[PDB]
Amino acid sequence: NEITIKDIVIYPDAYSIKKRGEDIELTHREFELFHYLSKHMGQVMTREHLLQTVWGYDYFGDVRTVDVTIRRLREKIEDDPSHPEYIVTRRGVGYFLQQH
Repeated sequence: NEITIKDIVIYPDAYSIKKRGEDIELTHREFELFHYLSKHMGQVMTREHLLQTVWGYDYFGDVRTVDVTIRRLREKIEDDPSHPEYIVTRRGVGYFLQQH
């Protein structure tokens, strides 16, 4: 069931989100990553952890695929992706979902 963070509402059944009431097109993988983060609000996740968790344990592609997906998520959901208010980098560690 549905999870609210600031302007954004997550609909796990629908694999989609709305921000200020408006649909944002997310890929399955983008949604799964954002949804995973949102189940663990304010906890820093390493790229390696996010890779195996969201891409699956058999997935050994380059770990930068996590960074590429987070960038796409930021472009889609952030008012200003250079100052993210949802998905925040902890430098040299990982990413987390920054709740209010």
